[PDB]
Amino acid sequence: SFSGYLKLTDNVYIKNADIVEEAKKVKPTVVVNAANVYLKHGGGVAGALNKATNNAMQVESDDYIATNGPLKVGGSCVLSGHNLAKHCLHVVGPNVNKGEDIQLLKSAYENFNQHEVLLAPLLSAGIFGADPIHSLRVCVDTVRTNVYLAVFDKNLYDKLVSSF
Repeated sequence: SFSGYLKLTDNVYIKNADIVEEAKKVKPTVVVNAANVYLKHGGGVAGALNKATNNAMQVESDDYIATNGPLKVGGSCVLSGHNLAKHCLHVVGPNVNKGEDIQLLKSAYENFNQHEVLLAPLLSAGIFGADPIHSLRVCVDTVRTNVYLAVFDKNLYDKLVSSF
């Protein structure tokens, strides 16, 4: 199961780890992707997870979008986890760089409550432009299921832990 995590609360755990490497090691039931509404997995966590699937995540996602249209900001969909997990929960946090309402971050985290345990990144962090300290606080105050957060950047991980 999950190893090396620091316990933040009853249900939230955190580790300085590459979520792709973490997923390959653990093969969790659910890995969360930091998705956009078009499921275009170009960069950040999405680009890295998709590259690890040899683009199979993108091919599956394009078919999903062709059938269903785009997701909502704050919404999600469950697709295959490919070689990374049983399932991938594609969750769209607001992208502050695209001018999206930061209050949609709580709605985005609410999607995690439909899964008993998840491996996840901090939503709206990284290239999505939100403050990761704020994302962690919203995560802790919204998610009630067991969430194992992988924070790629060591300096950010230390700042998140030391300021919690």
